[PDB]
Amino acid sequence: MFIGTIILVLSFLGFVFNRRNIILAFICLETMLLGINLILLRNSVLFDDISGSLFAIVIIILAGVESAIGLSLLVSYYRLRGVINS
Amino acid sequence: LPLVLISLIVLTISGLMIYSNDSILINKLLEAFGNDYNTIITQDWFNIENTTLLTTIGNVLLTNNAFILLVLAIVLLLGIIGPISITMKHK
Amino acid sequence: MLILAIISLITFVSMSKLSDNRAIIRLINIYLILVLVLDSFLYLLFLNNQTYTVMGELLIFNSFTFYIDMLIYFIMIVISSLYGYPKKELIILFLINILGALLIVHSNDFITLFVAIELQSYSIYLITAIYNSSYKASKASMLYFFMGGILSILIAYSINTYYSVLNSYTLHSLDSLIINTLDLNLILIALSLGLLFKIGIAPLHKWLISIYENTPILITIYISLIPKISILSYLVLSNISINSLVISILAILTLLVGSVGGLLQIKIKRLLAFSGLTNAGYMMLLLLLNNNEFSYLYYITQYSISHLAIFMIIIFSIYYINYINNQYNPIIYVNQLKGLIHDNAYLVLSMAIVVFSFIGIPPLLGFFGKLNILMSILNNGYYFISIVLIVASLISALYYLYLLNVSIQDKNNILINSNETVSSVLSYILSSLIILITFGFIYNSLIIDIFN
Amino acid sequence: DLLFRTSHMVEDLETYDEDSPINTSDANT
Amino acid sequence: HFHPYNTLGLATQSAMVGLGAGVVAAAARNSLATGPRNILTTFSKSGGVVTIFTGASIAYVFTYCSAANLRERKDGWNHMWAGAATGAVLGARTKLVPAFIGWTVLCGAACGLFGWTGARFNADRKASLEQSPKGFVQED
Amino acid sequence: TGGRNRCFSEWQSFMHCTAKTDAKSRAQCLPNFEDYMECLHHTKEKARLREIESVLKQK
Amino acid sequence: LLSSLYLFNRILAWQGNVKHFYLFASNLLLLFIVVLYINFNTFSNSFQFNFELFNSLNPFGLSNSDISNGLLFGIDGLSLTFILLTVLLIPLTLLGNWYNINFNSNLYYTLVLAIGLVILLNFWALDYISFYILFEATLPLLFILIHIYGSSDSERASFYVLMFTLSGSLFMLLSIVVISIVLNTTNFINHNLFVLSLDLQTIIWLGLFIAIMVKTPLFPIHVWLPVVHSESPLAGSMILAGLILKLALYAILRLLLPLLCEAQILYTPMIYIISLLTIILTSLATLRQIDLKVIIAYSSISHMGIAILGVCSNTSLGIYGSIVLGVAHGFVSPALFLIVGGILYDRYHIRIVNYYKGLTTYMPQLATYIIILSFANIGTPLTGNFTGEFLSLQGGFIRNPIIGGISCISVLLAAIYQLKLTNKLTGGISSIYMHRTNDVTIREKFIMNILIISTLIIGICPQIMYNLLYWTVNN
Amino acid sequence: IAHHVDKGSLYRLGPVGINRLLNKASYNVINLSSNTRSSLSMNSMLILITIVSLLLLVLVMNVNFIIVIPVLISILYI
Amino acid sequence: LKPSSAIQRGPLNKGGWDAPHALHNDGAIDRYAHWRTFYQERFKYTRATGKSTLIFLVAFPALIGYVAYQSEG
Repeated sequence: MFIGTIILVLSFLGFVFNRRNIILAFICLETMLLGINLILLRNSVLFDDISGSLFAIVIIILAGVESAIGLSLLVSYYRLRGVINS
Repeated sequence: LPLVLISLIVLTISGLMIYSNDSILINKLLEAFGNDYNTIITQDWFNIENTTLLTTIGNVLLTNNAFILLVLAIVLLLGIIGPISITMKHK
Repeated sequence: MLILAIISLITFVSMSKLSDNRAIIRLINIYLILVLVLDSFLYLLFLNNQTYTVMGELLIFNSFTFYIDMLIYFIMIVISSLYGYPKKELIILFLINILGALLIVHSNDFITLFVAIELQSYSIYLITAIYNSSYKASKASMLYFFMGGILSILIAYSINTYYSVLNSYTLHSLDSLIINTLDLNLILIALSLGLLFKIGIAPLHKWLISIYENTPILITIYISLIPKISILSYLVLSNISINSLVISILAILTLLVGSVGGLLQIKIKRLLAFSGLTNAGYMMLLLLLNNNEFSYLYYITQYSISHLAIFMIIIFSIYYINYINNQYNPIIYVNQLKGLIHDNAYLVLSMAIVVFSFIGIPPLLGFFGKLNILMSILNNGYYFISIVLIVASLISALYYLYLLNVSIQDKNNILINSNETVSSVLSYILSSLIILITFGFIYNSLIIDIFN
Repeated sequence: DLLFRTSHMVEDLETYDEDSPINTSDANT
Repeated sequence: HFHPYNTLGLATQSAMVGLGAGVVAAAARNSLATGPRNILTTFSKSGGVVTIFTGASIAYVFTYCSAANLRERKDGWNHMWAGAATGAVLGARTKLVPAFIGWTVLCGAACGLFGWTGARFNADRKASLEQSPKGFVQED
Repeated sequence: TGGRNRCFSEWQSFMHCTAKTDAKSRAQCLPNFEDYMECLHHTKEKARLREIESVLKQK
Repeated sequence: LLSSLYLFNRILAWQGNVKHFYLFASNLLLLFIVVLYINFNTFSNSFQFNFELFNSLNPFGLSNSDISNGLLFGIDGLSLTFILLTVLLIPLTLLGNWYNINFNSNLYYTLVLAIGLVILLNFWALDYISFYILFEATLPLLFILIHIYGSSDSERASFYVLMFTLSGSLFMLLSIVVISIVLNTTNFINHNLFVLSLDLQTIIWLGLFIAIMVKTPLFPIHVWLPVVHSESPLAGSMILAGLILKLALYAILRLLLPLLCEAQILYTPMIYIISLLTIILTSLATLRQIDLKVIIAYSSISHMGIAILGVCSNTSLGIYGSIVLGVAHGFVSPALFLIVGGILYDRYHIRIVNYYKGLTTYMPQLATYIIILSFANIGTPLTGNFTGEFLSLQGGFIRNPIIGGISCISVLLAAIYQLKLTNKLTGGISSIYMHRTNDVTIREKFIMNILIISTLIIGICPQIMYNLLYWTVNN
Repeated sequence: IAHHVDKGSLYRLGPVGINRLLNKASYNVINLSSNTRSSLSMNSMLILITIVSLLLLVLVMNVNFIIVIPVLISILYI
Repeated sequence: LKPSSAIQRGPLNKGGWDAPHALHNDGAIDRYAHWRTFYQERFKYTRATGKSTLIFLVAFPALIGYVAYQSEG
């Protein structure tokens, strides 16, 4: 569980110290959701069959919709598709 | 950067230490870092495993916990209706 | 019967001519009839508040949660009437936001909880930027999205550590485990602080507030109230940490001081945003309890009706300003509505009683919200937190009365020549009349929840 | 104290938590 | 009864707690402006928030254990007479008006009068002392 | 929601302790509970192994 | 039957033909005077709460018939004297303000009539829940009455109310919560019986005590009062109802007997010093102050400070002197404030003293209603007040002789108010005013004269409605 | 001079409308560097400081609860 | 640009017969009164220390007279 906490913490304080490039912050926040699954999957492997790995397939299916709403909302961080502005 | 990130890396290392089992001390903080040292797990042999299955059991649990599947149907529904009604801009 | 309503009216918004001001009348009347013919579950609700569980992971607590979803239906009917009578095609995701909120008020186990808090949060991210021809909403939605993502992985990391210490998931399996391994306590306060993103506890403070001022007023009524009740109703339904073991009390101390020290504000939206923040901070104090939910269940309704009311009153006060702000947001300054008592002063009376609500003068609300709050506190023994709650009430009352004192000074030049704008007036009159006549039936509920 | 606004132009004043520089005085497309 | 405290034993540990708080927080407050530079000049911005933390413990808990040695037996009335000395370091925060530092001393004392222990427990039905037992009723 | 576990064998002798209400006897399940815990994490197993390898280290 | 007054509510609905809505609002209180006077023909003896009404209706919405009486229980007792203080003052406000309505609106009368009924229900309350739900319901009406209709900076004036008398109030909420969670009952008329042991009988005393410290002011805050008195809006209840609103000495007498049978640990080392140095300091604050209403506001603070040391005396003389100050000051001081507001503010619109001096030379009988009334505030050899502060000094000297031995300088400092005031009010030049108008408005004469006769007619002390030491003593 | 003292009692109320009116500007000046643009970075560093300060104060709690300056220094801001 | 709909706003009038206001102003005396009725400016000077300590001391002397003489025998 070193393997998941370290990638989670580095994604987290990458999301803190991110004074460049909004999308690197956005993908660090993405990689949090796979830093957490390396914790979850190895806890399930150290335990058993499907108890936590059900939550793992849930968080994968939902992390998809996370990135989908995040893109389709980042498109509207401005005007829409493109016009005159400043 | 360094003036907060060094302290934050230390505090989050202590958080990974706080994931340890039950000791109300700093002994558990050192215990998880030595978790590989005293131990190598022992596998076993097949006592009555009839049918072969790896992610089949995931769908068996997805049948037992069917309601979260029918609700993440709704979250995928939201994942398609939202980007319509936030970017299409109907006329 | 919400899923059937959603799948019906997503098909109904499909193949629609983009009239899109009638479908909300159908959703309003549908939720009205659903409440009117689904209140019959209250007889089968409680002999001794007997819980009922869907498939092991979802819980129906017939005294608490069966009131919470009724409040959700009620305030949704009010919002749906507020959009009737400037809009885009959105009530589908209003209803699915409701579906997520009701799942987290019914969620026994963390898989359902996490799915539903994230469904709910995605709904908030979307509703923030449906009005996409803004520069306010464009910034606010992305800010809400990124921090909801952080707080989402904080949720999931709390519960993943919870799974790492115990191979179960249910809090039904916590079952007064009194050996109380210390990481169970730390996991649980981490899950508490994770769910407490929405209240904007004073270190997590400022970020919600710019979002509330950067949404249109027809939206910031909806998301200063839905997750405010939702995540806390989960948090009181299961009492995670019996006391604070000083972690949460510090959070509410710096909240209820350090958000009421946010006194001087000229923007209206900021002002009642801090109001809805600190009155949400109130009900965090009986998250610090055990076996106490009556004060919480009463304080939600006997806050949220009035929160809805003051937003509806400053909706009605757009008509009287002789200036407006941006296309999406009309009335952001306090000093816009100066001489309102020389306009239709009956709504000034309503605004008066719903702000005297929030300060808690006795005979309408505060002697029945804050009295139950304080008896729940002093039942436990949190003697210091009582007097800091009192200080919070006084200093909150100061910027509350700021609204009434700017409301009724003197008008420059406006009295009367107009047409009418009504038939939603019975909604605001219903909320104001239920605010200042609850002292009549303040004992019937005391018996009814004693039998549930 | 007290402040008020009825005319907002030359926007983006930095030194404020939230200033009187609004978001839609005029738009562009 | 009670036990008198190790005044140095609390004192040096509290001073290290205050200095660690001055490192982890009073140097974290460097996000606030656009004067950038990282390490050598952070404490140019932040010399006036360090020892506001570290001096606070040396003011407070030193006074607290000394009061426990003077008016003994561990009463809450130590705290009101403790935290006033904390106001003295608050007085060193603002050397403008000594009337205002006496003001902040007495108000910090009244603040310290109450914060003895938040989230008290083991009071199942609280706030009912009981008299000597003669089949008592008016408590719980 | 508990698949065929490598630690299922300590639910029953924990849950049959909480079949009767001895979780309000508050200690009758603690041997059962911490045996469930040693099925979970093998803590005292691991301390026992650390002890015997320390004895190995001094030969 | 039931709807015999809802038909009269139809009379009120059609009565807005004549658009004043004022004469009906006076005749309503005029009928309320008789509706209290017939009620005064009942409380004979036996010293229990005579009438009864539940009015929160545990098994109804408006009735009183149950066996599990989870309701408000609004009823009468030996409080009734204050009720007989009240209903002869409630029209007397409105008639005192009948002319200078200041036509922004008529609803001013509805506000004054509203709090006039609300503090009647305060006197008709019994329970801690019931007394609290009326003890601050006045305050929104007070706030609207200060905010509009005030003269000075109303944003400065009105907020001091809902700062302070809400502050002490929701401190009283702590004590009400604690005694409602110990007893799980609050029927203060029916519970002079508790095994409440001390050291948790003590902090509830503190929680009640700083509340009534705010209401009847003491030297921690007493600036609450005189700026409400400074910007005093619209003569009738500019002061007079907010002057009877500080008859929360009914709280210190109705409460603080029935479950403070052991509070002598904090009786003498707290109340007497905090009373005595108000009667010294706050009464001494009227020398240089120049507003004409502030100098009698401080006199009101002084009279109530005398009265509460009478209250805390454990002697029946002290209690009875306190109650008769509660009626006596509520007679004399509303008359003085009606003088300075109704016929001396309206003549001049100015409340300072420095260019205000000089009367008796164009307003003759105004000064004759000044000097005897200011003597009735002075202490007055006959009963305007006298036997009030007399018996209060008696009880205060009995319980503790030294602080009474300083507290008898109250009569000196009472003289310091008016006898500095009056001679530099009636000094015959009047060279900055323009010889304004008639003094008595022939109805202002009635409103001053009714309170003057009501003060003076308490000579034979009528104690019939008060078995005085019914429940306030100790062995 | 008794009146002059009675205005020192307003100096127990004037500052309630003045020291709170310094507390408001002190509370609104913190985390308000950019505050119109770039508001993500303020809040992200802020919640880092949240989890660091809160976990560190849990560590301060369960060693010596008498050390109650870490909240009192936080009240030095507002 | 669309704002401020067609509700015709008149001019309001607080109404009375004209007061002859049979006085004068005395602007310096109004200045003195307005200086009296405001005490923002109480800067806690060196005389104010003697004042506030005199109030607290007159409290303390009456206290030590009272609580040590609760009973006269």
